[PDB]
Amino acid sequence: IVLTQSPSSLSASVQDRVTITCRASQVISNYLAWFQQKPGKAPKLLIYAASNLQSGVPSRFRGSGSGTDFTLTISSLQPEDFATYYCQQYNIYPLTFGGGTKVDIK
Amino acid sequence: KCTLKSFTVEKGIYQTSNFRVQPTESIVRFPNITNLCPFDEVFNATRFAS
Amino acid sequence: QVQLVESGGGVVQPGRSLRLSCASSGFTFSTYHMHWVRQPPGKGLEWVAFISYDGSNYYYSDSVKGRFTISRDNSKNTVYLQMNSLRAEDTALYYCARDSSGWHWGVPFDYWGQGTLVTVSS
Repeated sequence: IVLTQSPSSLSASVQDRVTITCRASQVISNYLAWFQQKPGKAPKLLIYAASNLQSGVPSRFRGSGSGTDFTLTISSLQPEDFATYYCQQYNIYPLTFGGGTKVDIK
Repeated sequence: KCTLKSFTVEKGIYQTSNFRVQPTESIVRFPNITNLCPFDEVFNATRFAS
Repeated sequence: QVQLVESGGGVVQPGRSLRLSCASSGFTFSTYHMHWVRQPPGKGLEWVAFISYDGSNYYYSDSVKGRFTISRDNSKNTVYLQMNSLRAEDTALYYCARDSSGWHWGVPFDYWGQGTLVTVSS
């Protein structure tokens, strides 16, 4: 019911690897989701169940973890993939979302 | 020359060996009819057994 | 093809209720669950209420309780949310979400919606 994402602002140049972490007050047992709201559009879901990429449109956004610690490590970041990243539990029904991490340009 | 086991061959027609065309690819085929089992009606259904 | 276009976006005075119609297209509305997520301006995604496949299951967020009625008419293909009283704080762009998450088949918040710029004014 409480999720906190530690890296509020990260600035990374092209090809930098950026790692983003959000942890939960109680075990969520592999039920977490990460989204990338580009400014001016609605969000898109980037990872579901903490370890599985979704529709497959995202290809390099590997993320991993079980229980309390889940981190989304972007690989060769391209300038286009810069946009706030948000995380929410998907199975406990009083769902909540974290504050968000902005991968801005340097 | 190897078939006659000599370095000298007299004039004539000799059966040196055999020629075989070799398979280009591999095709596996099974029936089109799905004969689908009703796992669909057990795995997902409005209600489940207690 | 797949879409969850939304409508009913307009300025509303506080204490006045506007039904928000979240239409559906290119989906089997009955099996997919629908829920509402709101982003206040300059903030982050927040959550409100959920309607199941049968339309028989409703669960609500603690922040607003009993202040909204979420109903899914499959024949209409439209999930409707109406808030009895709208606080000045709730000036968010309401977002509609499609969640297939209990059927051995699906994952959460798969498509999302363009959104309606709800507004509270005085």
